[PDB]
Amino acid sequence: IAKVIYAMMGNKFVVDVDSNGKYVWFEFVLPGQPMNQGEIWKWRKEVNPDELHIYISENFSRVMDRITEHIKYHLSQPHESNILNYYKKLLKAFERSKSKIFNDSFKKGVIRQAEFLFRQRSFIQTLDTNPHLLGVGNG
Amino acid sequence: TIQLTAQRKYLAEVQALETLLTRELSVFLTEPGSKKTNIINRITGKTYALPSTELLRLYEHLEQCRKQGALMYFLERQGTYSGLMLDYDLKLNTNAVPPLEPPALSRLCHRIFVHIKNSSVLIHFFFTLKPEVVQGKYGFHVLIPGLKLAASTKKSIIGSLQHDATVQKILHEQGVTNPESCLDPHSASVPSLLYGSSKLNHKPYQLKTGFELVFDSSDPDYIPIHQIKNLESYNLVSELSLTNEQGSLVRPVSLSILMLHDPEARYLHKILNLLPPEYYVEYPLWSNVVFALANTSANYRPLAEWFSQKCPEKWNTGGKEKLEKLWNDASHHTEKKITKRSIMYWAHKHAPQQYKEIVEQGYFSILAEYVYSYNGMLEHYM
Amino acid sequence: HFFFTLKPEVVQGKYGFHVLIPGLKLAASTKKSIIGSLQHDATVQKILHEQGVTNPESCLDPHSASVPSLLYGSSKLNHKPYQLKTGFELVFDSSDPDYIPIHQIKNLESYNLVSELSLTNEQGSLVRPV
Repeated sequence: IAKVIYAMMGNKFVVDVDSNGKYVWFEFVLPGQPMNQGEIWKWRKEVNPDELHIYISENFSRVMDRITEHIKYHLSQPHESNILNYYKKLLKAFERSKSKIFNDSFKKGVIRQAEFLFRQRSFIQTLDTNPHLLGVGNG
Repeated sequence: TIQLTAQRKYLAEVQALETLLTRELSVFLTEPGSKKTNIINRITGKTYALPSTELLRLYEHLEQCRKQGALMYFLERQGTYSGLMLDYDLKLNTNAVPPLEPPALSRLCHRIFVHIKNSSVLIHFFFTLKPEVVQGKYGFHVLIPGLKLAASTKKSIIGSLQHDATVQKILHEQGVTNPESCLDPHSASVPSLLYGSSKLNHKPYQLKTGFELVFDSSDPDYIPIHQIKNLESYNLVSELSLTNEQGSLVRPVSLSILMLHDPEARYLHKILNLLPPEYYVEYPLWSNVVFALANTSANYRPLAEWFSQKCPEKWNTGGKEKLEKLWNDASHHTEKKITKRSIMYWAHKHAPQQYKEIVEQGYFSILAEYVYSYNGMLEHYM
Repeated sequence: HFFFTLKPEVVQGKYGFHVLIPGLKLAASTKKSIIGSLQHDATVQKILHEQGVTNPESCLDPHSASVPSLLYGSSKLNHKPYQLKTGFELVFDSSDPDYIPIHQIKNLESYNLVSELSLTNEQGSLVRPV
């Protein structure tokens, strides 16, 4: 799941390790989303990614359903017995495994695993190094 | 609602139809109001311009799903060339089934044949009917997709049949108390439905009989009504399609879009219908609810507009322009944050004990969606 | 009811055809009048020519109704019995017979064709004594 998710938001989350050793997340505020006053077009710190979990549960289901209907289509076409049986076992296992994306412990494990992929070395110490950039209320 | 999800779940042909619509028919996009569309589904208001191959494939798949017993809502709009679509609504005094007979149907065939020969000429008759047991009794639809003469001649024929009393004489022989107004003036001027498509809270039409009457250009006096049914062999959806010239058996002789976007908008519309319109009449509380809904996103502007048409004397010269003025003010407003909570509170106040079943049905359907989708495998976050 | 029966063919001068209509009871000189009317009828001759018949006339003998007939399956001497070809049901109305449902009959085998086709049989099930 983590590789696909990294393919999902490669431009919206960054994981970095502070001096104290606890991983922290940063996300890019986009217009038209829940937010505080005047942090548009800026990176904000975060501890427990909310939108990440919501995306795990909501948007990923569409790709899961795409896989399911692709399996439907391949099963529909006429073929030999062995291939049909193989597809039947594949579908039977996959539908059982598909419901796991809603489990809390599974989501926590997925986040913990994915925090390694999202890491970008040397990101905290390069914040605000440029003196010519200032963050204002509207950009 | 629930039945649609169930059929989508335990029927593979519904999955095939959905995949076909999403993949193959998506590229055949058509504008919502353009005349180029030939197939329209009112469930999602989809419009398509399928060529002959896509049309026949859809006809066959609709045939399979109908033979399985699904629920269809497809429609087709007649072009400049089409067969004969007739919307015969029987309004009987008594809701008792009339035993129509093949001889009477053939007599009706001869009557309409006489009615239509008074024009340019050079055929299969299909008689389908409602399942009866309903107020005002059932309805009938004769379908003649053989020819192609969709023009003002169709309007002339409809006008000629409008005043016909021999057909009314047959109806009175069958004990019908609606000899007139039974045939709508827009009989061929409305988008009909493909065979097997049902109606909202109404069972789909089922075929009654099929007849064959070959046109005789040399001897129009000869009217040989003779047919062999064998109706299971033919693809009924494809054969009965008006635009399908290449059928086997037959021969070629605003707010609605918003509620489609959001079921929560449907919910809001219901709860808005719940409370009395007195609060709408006065400017203060109506402006309060306008601000409350404006806080909930910006695409709900038509929805308030829908609530605006009530009391048009207040809407026009007033409400119409002051509504948009208030919306422009709320576009920058951050001082007040009245939300939908106040609306549910008001609904609970004014009409108690009646919105509770509405919300119960709402989240009952919400969870039923999940339980159908995931085969009862309950888990967190659901 | 209209029943068309014909020879098993494969014989000189093609086969012979007998339409049998036992519904009514009007055995009189009116039958001779109808025979005469069909004798000079040209539409039936044109239909036969469409079927490639070189003998439009003399096929309908003037003494058709003045001779005894044969029941279904009654062959001629050193010949073969007739076999049914088609059966079409066409009701009639005294007020206005303009409407004509000649719609084809289904499953004729369920009836005793010998009894139904008999002229003297009024109590037939499929047929009626008009």
